[PDB]
Amino acid sequence: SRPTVVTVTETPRNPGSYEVNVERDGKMVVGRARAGSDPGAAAAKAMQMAMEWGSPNYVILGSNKVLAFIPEQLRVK
Amino acid sequence: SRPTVVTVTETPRNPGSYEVNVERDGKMVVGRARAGSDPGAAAAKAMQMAMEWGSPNYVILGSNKVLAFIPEQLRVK
Amino acid sequence: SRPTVVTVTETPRNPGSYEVNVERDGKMVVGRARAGSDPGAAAAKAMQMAMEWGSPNYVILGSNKVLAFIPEQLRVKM
Amino acid sequence: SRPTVVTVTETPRNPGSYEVNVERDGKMVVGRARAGSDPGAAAAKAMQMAMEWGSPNYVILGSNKVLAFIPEQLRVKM
Amino acid sequence: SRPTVVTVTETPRNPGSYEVNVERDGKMVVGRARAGSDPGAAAAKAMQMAMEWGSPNYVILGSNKVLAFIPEQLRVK
Amino acid sequence: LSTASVLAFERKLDPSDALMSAGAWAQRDASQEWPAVTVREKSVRGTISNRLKTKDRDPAKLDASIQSPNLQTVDVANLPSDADTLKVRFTLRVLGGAGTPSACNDAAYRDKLLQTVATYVNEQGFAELARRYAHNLANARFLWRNRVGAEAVEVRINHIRQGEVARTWRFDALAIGLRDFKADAELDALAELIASGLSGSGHVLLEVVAFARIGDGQEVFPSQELILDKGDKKGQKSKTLYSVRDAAAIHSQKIGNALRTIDTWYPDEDGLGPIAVEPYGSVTSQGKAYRQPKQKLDFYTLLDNWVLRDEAPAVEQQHYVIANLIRGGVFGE
Amino acid sequence: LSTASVLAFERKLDPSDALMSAGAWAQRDASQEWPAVTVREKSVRGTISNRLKTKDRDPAKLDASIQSPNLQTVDVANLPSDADTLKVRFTLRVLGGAGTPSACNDAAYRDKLLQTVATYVNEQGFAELARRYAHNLANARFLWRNRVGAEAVEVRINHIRQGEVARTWRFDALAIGLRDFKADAELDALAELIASGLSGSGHVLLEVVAFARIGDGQEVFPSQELILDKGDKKGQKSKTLYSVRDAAAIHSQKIGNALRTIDTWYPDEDGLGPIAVEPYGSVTSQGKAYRQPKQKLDFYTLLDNWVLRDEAPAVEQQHYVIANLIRGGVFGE
Repeated sequence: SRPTVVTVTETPRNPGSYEVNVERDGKMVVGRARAGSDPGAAAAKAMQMAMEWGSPNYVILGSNKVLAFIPEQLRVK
Repeated sequence: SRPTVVTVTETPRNPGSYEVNVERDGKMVVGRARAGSDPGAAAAKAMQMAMEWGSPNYVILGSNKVLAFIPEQLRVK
Repeated sequence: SRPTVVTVTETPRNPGSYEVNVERDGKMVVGRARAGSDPGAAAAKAMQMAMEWGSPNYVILGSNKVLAFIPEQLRVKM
Repeated sequence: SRPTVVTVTETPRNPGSYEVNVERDGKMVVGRARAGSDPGAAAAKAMQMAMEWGSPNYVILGSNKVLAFIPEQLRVKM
Repeated sequence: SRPTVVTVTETPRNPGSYEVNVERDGKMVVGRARAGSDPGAAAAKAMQMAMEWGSPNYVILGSNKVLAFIPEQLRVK
Repeated sequence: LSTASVLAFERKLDPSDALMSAGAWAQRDASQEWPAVTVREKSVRGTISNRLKTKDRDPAKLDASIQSPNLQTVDVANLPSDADTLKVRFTLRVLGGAGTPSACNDAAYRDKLLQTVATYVNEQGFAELARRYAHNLANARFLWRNRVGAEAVEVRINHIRQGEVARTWRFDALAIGLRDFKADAELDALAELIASGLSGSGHVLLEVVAFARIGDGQEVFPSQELILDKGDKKGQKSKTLYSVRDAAAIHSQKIGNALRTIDTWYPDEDGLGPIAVEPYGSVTSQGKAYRQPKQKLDFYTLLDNWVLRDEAPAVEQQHYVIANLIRGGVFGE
Repeated sequence: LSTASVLAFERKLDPSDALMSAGAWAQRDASQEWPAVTVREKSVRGTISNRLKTKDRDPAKLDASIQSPNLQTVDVANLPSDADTLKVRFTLRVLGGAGTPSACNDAAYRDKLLQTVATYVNEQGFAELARRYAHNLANARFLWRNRVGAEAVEVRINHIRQGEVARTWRFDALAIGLRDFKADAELDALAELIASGLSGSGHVLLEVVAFARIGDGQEVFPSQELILDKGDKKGQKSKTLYSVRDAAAIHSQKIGNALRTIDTWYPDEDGLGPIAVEPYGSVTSQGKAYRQPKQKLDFYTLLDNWVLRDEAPAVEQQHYVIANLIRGGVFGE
């Protein structure tokens, strides 16, 4: 509702690679942009999209291998 | 978000080349600056952008080829 | 955050020239000092800053054209 | 860091003058000794500081104008 | 280090006087021997120390004021 | 009829980064192998000489930061102790085709604007603007602080056609001042050669060299650099000079800004001198802004009234509008 | 009306680095080809004579014991064994236009400041300041530690036009003391020549040569270098001297400090001598600071009062403020 939503999923068509979706104002601002082949690159792409498309506020969701690289403080704003 | 966040991403329009973003207290002070064309120079640029602008604490994110040049005790502070 | 960190980075405003930064114990001892106009002068300045500053341990970061002059991981870390 | 490391760096306070630093084994034995006023004297001072102060291994680092006078990848490493 | 090395360095404790070092096959044969008080005598002593102490593959190093008294073909064997 | 929402003009008078070298006077005719000027770096020891902040800090305890020095690092440039002439060399192109936009959005507005520019270029050829650009080239205005203490500035301008030079001009940059615009036969020749390429009749590529005589071992002033990813912690350098591969140089936009200072028509001038031709013509280095949109002498109001409303202004404001179209930029909506 | 947030002034009296040569007395009149002095290294073996600030029986001793020697490396510059005179040469350039600032965020504050400086120059010229600068040039204050045990000092000043020298002054620097500011005949002509360039009515470039007789074989003292990259390892060099192209030299800011010390009007007893003109009037090597901001005696208080509130101070404080903006600096709030 209020913040942007960044979702980092793992593409099931090949295991080990990831994709990011950015949703703002109830509509999809960015869809299926690729985010690397390891969880670190997925965390970097997620935080970059959160910074740029973040506006005032944002929430980062996604896989548990990806969110192990981001501290729990830096997942909401 | 209290600490500084330095994210190194790879440009998907030209593979092999990297870019760096710095967060710095909820408003980005560096946007899509040119890091190196290899993981070593991306690691050097990330550590430079963490040395400045990271006065209390910082967090460095990035790929596994990039973060293989920094020891595990120097990425988070 | 115990060893001294030495970083060598290329200036994007003119390609080919490098600058070195040195941090020891959370305090930036050297900020954006001129290293040179080739990777060899950058490697020499980085090894000099690792010899003088950072007596117990050090880590040297830099590009892959610059770290090709230092022996591979034997003298880069301590 | 086993081999003796010899570095030759150019002073930016006046261009065209060099300095040499030697480190044998965890300790600095020569710090900022005047190399010369041209690349030839800096290369000669580097080879002199590598002849002595040397175990069966050493390493010489310098810019791409000083490392031209040293024979190509033959006398630079040991 | 197979070619014999002959270096001519100016002593910084008094400017204008030179000293020559000669190394052959891993161990040094001449250490800090006196040359003249001018680049001509220093270049002549470098040539003389190049004739002896290595018949094949001598290298002669020195300043540009010293390596200007010998021809360009007589500096590297 | 309404103005477009996308309008993108391209710039004429394309300059280049000018490189600095050092040598001696009375050898300028063989000054093609003069060595460069290198950007040195030095550490200094000085005093605290800024305004102290005594709002809520220590009022009498830590205010003994005076009686203790501060040690800084700076870039600096200098001539050698045997050289007393600075040499600055750049190139320049004149392109032509200044009325057409490079990327438009509307159809009838573009066809009206082309006729509005065409009736001006028919009734008045590019004579005044080329004259003032030749004046700004003739006096060495592109040496900014290197022109202050000089005793002899000398400018050479070549018209390079197919590699080798076809026509040279030589000027003494201290006789041609910076205030008034007076005549000369060489200045008329250069003005017509500029106007040829400004109309579009030919191909104009010039090479401009300038020699300044300042003295032995004095200080020269290259461009200081703006760094936007520097970080604000401590221990930085705070003065970084601009150099192009071990040779101190000047930015190209600064030389274009020096060449653009032809605007002698604005509201409150009483002979103070020209400013650069900008929309809402303003000097941020002085804080003043001439040509505010409150008074109707703004660029956008003049252009809208000229094209849409068929209100032909005075001839000097026509010179100002056409000079802004030659300058280039992004206009629309 | 307030003071601007960005305000900056350029530097007048721009010197160069001084170069040092060695020779014999009574050949001063033909000293165009004397060889330079060179910095040479040397290693000394001395004793440990310093305060043992650790414990008497320290477990981790941060120093060494007294029964052992310590070996060090230092730089040193000497005269040759046949030469007994030292020659020091530099150049000076007087620019003019000391009122206008380079950058100014405000518009009203700039022209108010220009009116204030203009009524100062129209009231009295640049005569007192140029007399003080000519005194600091006449007695060789700039030689520093090389002036102390000297037997005789001589100063030659040349006024250089387009070609050759057009005017020559010769002073005996030991009759003109470092304390008093007396009057002469040639010194008034030199002061008028400096004042004409300070006002703006000419181009003034001087060449200054100084000869000092300190005995043959003795030690000379060039400027010592401050290095901010060297750090924290046992085995370093303790003393590095400044040199340009294998020749000992003195920094340019040290000669600027030696020519700038004209301030004899500070709050305390100024009978002991003059100090340098700077904001907050501080001599750091002595560890003191005159002109503290407790009273209204520092630079910024006088300047803000004079410009914003029209309160003209005494004439000596006006001389101090005008010399402080001849010096230059960043004065912004």
